[PDB]
Amino acid sequence: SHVKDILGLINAFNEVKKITVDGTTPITVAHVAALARRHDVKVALEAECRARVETCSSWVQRKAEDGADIAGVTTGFGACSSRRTNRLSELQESLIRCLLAGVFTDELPATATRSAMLLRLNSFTYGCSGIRWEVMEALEKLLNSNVSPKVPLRGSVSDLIPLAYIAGLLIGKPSVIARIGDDVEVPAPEALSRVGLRPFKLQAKEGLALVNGTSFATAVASTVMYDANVLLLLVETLCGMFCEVIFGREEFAHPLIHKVKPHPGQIESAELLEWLLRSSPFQELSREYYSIDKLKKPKQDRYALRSSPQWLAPLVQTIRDATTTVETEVNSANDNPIIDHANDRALHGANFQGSAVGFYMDYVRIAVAGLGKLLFAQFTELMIEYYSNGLPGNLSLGPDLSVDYGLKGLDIAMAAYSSELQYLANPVTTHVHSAEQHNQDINSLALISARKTEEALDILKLMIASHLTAMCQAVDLRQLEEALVKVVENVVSTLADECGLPNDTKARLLYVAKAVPVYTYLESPCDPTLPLLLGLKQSCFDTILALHETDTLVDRLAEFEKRLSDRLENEMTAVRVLYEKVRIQGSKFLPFYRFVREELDTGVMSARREQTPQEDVQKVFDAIADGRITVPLLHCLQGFL
Amino acid sequence: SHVKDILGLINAFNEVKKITVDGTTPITVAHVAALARRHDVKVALEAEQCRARVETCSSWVQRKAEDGADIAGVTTGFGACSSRRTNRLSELQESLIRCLLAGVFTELPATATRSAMLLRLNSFTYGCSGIRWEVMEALEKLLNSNVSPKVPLRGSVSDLIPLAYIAGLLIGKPSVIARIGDDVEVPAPEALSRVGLRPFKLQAKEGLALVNGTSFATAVASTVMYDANVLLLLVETLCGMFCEVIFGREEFAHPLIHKVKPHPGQIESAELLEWLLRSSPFQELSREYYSIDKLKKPKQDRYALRSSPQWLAPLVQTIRDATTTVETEVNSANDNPIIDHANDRALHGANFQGSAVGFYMDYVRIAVAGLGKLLFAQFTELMIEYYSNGLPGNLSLGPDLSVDYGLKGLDIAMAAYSSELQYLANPVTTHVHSAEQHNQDINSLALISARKTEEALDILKLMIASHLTAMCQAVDLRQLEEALVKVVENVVSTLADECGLPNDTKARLLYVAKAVPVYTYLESPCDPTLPLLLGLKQSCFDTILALHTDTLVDRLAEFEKRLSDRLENEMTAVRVLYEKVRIQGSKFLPFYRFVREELDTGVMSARREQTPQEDVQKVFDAIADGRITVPLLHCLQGFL
Amino acid sequence: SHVKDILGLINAFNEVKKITVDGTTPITVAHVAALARRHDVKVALEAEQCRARVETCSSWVQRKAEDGADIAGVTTGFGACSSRRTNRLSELQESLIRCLLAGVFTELPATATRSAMLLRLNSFTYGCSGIRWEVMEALEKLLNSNVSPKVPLRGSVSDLIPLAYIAGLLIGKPSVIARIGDDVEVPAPEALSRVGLRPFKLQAKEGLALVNGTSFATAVASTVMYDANVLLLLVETLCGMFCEVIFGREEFAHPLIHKVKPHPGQIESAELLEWLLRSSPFQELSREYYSIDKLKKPKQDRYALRSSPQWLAPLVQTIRDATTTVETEVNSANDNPIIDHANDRALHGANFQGSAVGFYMDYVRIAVAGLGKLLFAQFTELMIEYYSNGLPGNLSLGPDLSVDYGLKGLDIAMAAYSSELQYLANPVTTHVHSAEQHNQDINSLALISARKTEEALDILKLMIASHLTAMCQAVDLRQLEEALVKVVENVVSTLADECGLPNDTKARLLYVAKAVPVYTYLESPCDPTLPLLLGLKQSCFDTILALHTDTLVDRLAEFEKRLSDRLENEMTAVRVLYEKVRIQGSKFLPFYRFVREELDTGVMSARREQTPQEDVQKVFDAIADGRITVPLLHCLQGFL
Ligand SMILES: *N[C@@H](c1ccccc1)C(F)(F)C(=O)O
Ligand SMILES: *N[C@@H](c1ccccc1)C(F)(F)C(=O)O
Ligand SMILES: *N[C@@H](c1ccccc1)C(F)(F)C(=O)O
Repeated sequence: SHVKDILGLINAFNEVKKITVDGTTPITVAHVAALARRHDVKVALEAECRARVETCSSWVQRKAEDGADIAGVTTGFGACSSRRTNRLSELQESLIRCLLAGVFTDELPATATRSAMLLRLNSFTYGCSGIRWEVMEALEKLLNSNVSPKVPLRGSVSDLIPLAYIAGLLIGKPSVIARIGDDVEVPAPEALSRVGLRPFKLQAKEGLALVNGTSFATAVASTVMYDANVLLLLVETLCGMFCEVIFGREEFAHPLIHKVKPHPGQIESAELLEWLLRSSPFQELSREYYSIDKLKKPKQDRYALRSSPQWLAPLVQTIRDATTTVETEVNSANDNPIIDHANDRALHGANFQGSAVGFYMDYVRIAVAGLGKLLFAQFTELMIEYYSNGLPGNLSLGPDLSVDYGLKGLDIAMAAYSSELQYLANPVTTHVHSAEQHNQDINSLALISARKTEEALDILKLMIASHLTAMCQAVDLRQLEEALVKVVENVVSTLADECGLPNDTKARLLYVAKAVPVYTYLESPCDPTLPLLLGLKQSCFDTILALHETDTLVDRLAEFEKRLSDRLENEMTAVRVLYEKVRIQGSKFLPFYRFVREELDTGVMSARREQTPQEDVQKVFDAIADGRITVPLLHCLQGFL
Repeated sequence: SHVKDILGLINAFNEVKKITVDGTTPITVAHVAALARRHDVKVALEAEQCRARVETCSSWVQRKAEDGADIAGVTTGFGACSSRRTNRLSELQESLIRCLLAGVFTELPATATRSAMLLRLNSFTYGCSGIRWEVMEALEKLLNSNVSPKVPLRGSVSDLIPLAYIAGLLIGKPSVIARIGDDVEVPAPEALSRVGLRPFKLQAKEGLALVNGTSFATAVASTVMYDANVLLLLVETLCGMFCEVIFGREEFAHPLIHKVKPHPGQIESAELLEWLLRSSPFQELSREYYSIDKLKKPKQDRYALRSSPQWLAPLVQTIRDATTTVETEVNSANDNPIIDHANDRALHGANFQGSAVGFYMDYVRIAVAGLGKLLFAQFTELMIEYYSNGLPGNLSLGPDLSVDYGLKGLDIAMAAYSSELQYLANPVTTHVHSAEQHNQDINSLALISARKTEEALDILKLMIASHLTAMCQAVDLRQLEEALVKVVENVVSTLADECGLPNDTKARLLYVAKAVPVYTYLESPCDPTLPLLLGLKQSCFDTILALHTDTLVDRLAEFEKRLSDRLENEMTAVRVLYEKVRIQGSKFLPFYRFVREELDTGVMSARREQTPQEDVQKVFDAIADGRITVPLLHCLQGFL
Repeated sequence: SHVKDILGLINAFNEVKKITVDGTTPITVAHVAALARRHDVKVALEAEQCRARVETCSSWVQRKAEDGADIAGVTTGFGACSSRRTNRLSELQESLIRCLLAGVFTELPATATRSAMLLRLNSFTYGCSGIRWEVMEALEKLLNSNVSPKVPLRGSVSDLIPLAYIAGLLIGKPSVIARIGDDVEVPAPEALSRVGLRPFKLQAKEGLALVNGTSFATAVASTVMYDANVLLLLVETLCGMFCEVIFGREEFAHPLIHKVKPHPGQIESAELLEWLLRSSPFQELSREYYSIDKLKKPKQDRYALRSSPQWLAPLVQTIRDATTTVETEVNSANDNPIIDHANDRALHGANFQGSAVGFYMDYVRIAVAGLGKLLFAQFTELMIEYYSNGLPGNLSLGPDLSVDYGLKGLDIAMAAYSSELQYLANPVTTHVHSAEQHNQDINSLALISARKTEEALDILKLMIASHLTAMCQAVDLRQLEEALVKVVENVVSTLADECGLPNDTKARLLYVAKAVPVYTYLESPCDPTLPLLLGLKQSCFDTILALHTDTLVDRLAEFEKRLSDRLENEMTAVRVLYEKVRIQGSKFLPFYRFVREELDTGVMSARREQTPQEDVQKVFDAIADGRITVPLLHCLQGFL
């Protein structure tokens, strides 16, 4: 299952200490994200591939000096390949001068730049580039010392310009500013000095080897894919939590439905959902709910739940397939020419072309928009009492609703999030311009597309934060609902006894107490115009007709109504105040609820809780953003398969 | 390789005579396309494999419904109205169809409608729907007799409305119009009567079972995917023909380049291209071209060729992966509720949701726009003399270029095609509205997206037809080029002898004859301002300096004189002969022969009265109708 | 107001008999639409006005060209080939047409082609083109004889290729096919023969003059803009009908709201709605409805109604501004070079560039998607009982809702329509490719854009047809609702008397009869679990408490029981009578009368055999063919 694979990715991300870089061991997107996000993670360039790098650089320098005809080595660049030259080093310097052509408006973050440095280093290990081993050592040292050039955001059609800043750092260009850690910014020569390095003088092919790759597009794509995997699993998992709070019917996940429409992501998402819901105490409450006035309640849930495995299917498949493609790029010799020293030739192709990554970034962004739409639809149902099977509008606890609009602010924001996400999911690859003196008449735009997919995932994180916050609110509301109905049942049962009401009467009144949704009268339980009293009055008329001594019965019914308005509200208030100052304990989602409520220190939202929706959602968003959210996720999924 | 898989689809499409429909044998996109496109193809619904499970299921449903089992859309209302119950089993199903006959004629083609009928029939064979066997037999007979309802284009969010027209035909609704073949349209009851059927009276679940599927989206997606596979292979293949006519360097396809960046589609497209170009006689002309004035010509080709395997990789993978997804949908019980009669349950889910198809239709449309951009970039290079390595601008033969703008009209149209294609490739699935009393708060829009991808492929067909036409033109221009240079060399060599020029002078003049691109002076070979005489004059001045006289000057003046007597006539003669060879040893011979001989065309010029339209129409028609697969399969004979 | 301007356009469309083409009188979008759609409308080319300047100009060009003047595309090659000079004046023009007959049939409708012919003729009247007057006479004759070439859909980046087919017809190219009326297709030479014309022999500049224009993009844009104006006014107007049936509060249109946020389209749409709603019998019912249980009902309407003027503002302004721009293009010399014969120069520019039209087609398509979203929002509200203030879900009459899903099918199609419309409204102009040997490195794509906006308007027409059909259903439901509540009140009143209930009891019971929405219990009025009996039970218990006996209880039990004697029977009788009033005093009467009486429809239900398709088709056809303007103009009589 993809679920196992994604669990493996999260474990790899957490557990890795050293990234082995050797030209044979694959680097995964979890490795890239770990390097970028955990500075205790170190690169270990393992020589055992040094010999082949050396053979390659020796071949290049010798052949170039002998006058071999090799594009971008003894010839001009791009559309200028007709021009030949024996000025081997000057050719390489002229390239970097030409490409230091970005403008600061905004910049690629250090996370992306360090990731790109890793990916360039990795490419060099295959022994096809002709770069000196010493330059590779320097990259390893820069990576492990938290040094990176400041790189302008735009200019790549995929990654000459941004890679030129890494080259600029290595050759000690004074105009190139380098970061060391979070605040220090110094010119390149002093950055090199601070970490015990000296500037390189570029030899044959070395300028081109440094800039002629897909490292920035693929770096961003790697963290994008790591995040898309984690957030996909989170969304699939939270569909079960939605089913719990909305009073869904877990049958939507039945294996036979999916066996007969066997898209792999459809089968796998449902398999997870069936397992999450199998022993659910909330599904027990759901069954009890639909057995009361069965024929007045929907037979099936709305699509945002019942259709979730069908919806998720292409999203799972897209994200998993795109992960394979990005990792193939990470572990490639993206460079040109490709030096085949074993056969004494330089091969002229286009491995710098980032089209595999670019197209898949467009697809993943559409899939991400699909995930956001699922979240938006679920959230919408949860906010509307007509669709939420007993929950109050806006998940407002009240009881005074005139001064408690609940999660209405979050609801409005969810629409804004989904709307921007759908806009972002238009493709970038459809916008190919004929570029660079018409030499680059197809080009991938892969870094641009990866950047837009990253922006989409940022919005998805916000939507997940909100949805999880709303579902924790709904857990509290469902627990309080159960406690409140029992209080109402007990008060009605005991007052029927006290007032000496007949059994026909007692049975009718208890039915009303069980059947009427408590959140419809919580605001003023003894209001004669609200559903509890309306139900009770209807039943009182019916019992009088059924039993038709009349005057003594009426006497006792009037007394019942009097004592109800003296005690009911007080008992309902007490249980609520107690709750503010259980089913979730038996649920697979207990780790999420516990994390949000206890670990992040939050509570049921109301006019009495002084923290803002911002303050609460911020805590959840921060935990999604920094990866702490994977702890409850892995706890929740323990034992699955 | 995907190449063998696609060849397999093509052979299946052409070879199938009967489509077996039995609940276990898979239907591929080739089977769907063959049914749609070849009326000789018949459906064979196999009773022995599946009648028993179908009958068990319908009996179960009718018995449970009559006993008051609570089953959504069977004893309850539809969609947002599932909370209402009823024992009016038939009337409930009638009311559904009445409600859904809601399209407007401002239609879906018969190909798509018959494909959808096939797909609905297939869904029923899994024994989860509750429909009667007799209705399935009626669908088979309608399919085999070329009877299908006229269906409105729009209304589906994925396929209640369009499927209701098939239901409408089955129950003999007078407002539903049915085609019988190409020439007859009659009301539904008359159609049933003409093929010996009577209208069905809907039983429990049967109206819902007929409409609650993904049949139209998946029907369109199936022919879309068949076409996308064929056109993909054609585009990949034609990258090799482009290399041949543009004077490319075949090294771009070297397997080591792709071994070190091993996207499967990159490896596999390069593998095909290496094989197509191996020992090519055109690649031999290319080598010679780059050996002449070597240091003044590009070391590498432009991206439209050199970067082609890298570009193709995601496009190959998208199209092959979408094919798998669409075929899983074709072979699924797309219906709800799903009847597990063996365990006495009606299972409530959403197999009517066409999301797997819809999302993949969005992706394929992006991939098709990628294929179009590749074609546009190659065609652009081919039209511009600065980028075509000796070819004339617009592939104009002339010789009089003032009255021959060649393929400039096709070039303009290629920009228009690519532009519209890029626009079409925006996603449909990003436009989900919360629909049907907010019950359908996610919905796939799969049929809309499939229709847009279908529109995109129509345009790609146009682009391939033009590109292939242009490359046949370029084949003729390269062959004429080789013949012309030999004539110029012969005339120069024999006039050098005749005029008694030194061996030094003879050699210099022959180099110019070899080096100057003939298309730069074909218009007026002896014009002193054009590159032939310009090179000759330069060489004549140098030779006077190297030998320094009065008689040498006399002889060189006699050479120039005699050149203007002889050269143009001999060049005209060889061109005229050509209009009234390397391609014979090229793997692309079957394409050139198909376009020139079988479709009856010729090198384009002011002397050929057929318009670019007339020539491209023939090629486009052969792409549209499948004839193009013959030269394609011939071309690839022996590959792997 | 833009309202008066649109009424002006409609009147012109209907009343024009002859289009005057004279080089000074403007042609509007109503004129283009009328020529395209009304064949009795004839072109009148006026010689006295512009023949002299035409003849002066064609004489200047022929003389200058024959004398060797250097003029692009006249004595030089075309586009990227302008450096090539020639004295082959006629053959240069022939070579252009040959090169541009490059479209493929996979076609533009005759309406668009004939509109394009009108527009090319118009451009020629400015006397800047050099075309012969006789060619202009031939276009007038072809137009008036209903002869037009068959033109391929694609190939223009804006309109050389499609215009080449008009040129092909005029010069009698055999490969060009011509329509004569609805039924006849012949080769171009026979078409000319039948109208007494002979093939033209192109003189200097004339091939270019025929093709170097924006005629097709602008022809499509003209009918698009005419339709956008009519449909805009229809949507605005129908917002008032929506208010009436939804029980809106007309105060949203109050002039002060819009004076303080004075976007011209906001003020003018609100001004119309204020006037439409001012003496409304439905707004009277609305106010009565909100006076009953006032504090339990919304203070404000939802945005689809209350925010309509603010929403409409940019859409009105976009559509009106685009009309101006399109008309400027219709009335322009879109040609190149521009001959200034009076100053003896040929001016080299780019008036063939259709960028003004292209960009505005993108904007209008965005505005059309805005209008579609407004209709979708209103339709959605109307289908959902929680949002419709007493109307039944799906506007189902029932009474048995288990077999009446009302307009659910139409609701689903409205989501499908809006979804596709939002997708279409992505821009085309963002997809400029560098075209035609990189000569056309900016190009407008105006025809492609115009075509997409036309497709969006087709969808908007379907949405308006559905929305108007739904609102007529709602009118019937509101009128029936008022009649039904009166029946319930009378039954309750008389039974309360007959059972000898106290006056206080009678008054409480009557309040329930008035306050409970009748559509919540119409299905089974005496059902003890539905809201009528629930309210009566509560009231009966409260009476017992208030007066706290055995005779009171006996009489209350009799009241309840006798309710099932008469109530359902009288409610059935009044409904059945209705099936076989407020709208008579409403400004929307003409629409209701048009849909019900003129189109022959009725309140939708399980008893009415017509399908939703059959009903919506009639409304759609009337929108499409312009009949809908009759009730629109009647509705608006007396406005300002
Ligand atoms: N990627 C190409 C390039 C183009 C412009 C400037 C620098 C480099 C390349 F020419 F170097 C190549 O390897 O194809
Ligand atoms: N697909 C659903 C439907 C909705 C509206 C009209 C007809 C059918 C369904 F309700 F039938 C379902 O199976 O969920
Ligand atoms: N619009 C130009 C053109 C380009 C290619 C073929 C025909 C015409 C033009 F060159 F004619 C011009 O007027 O700029």
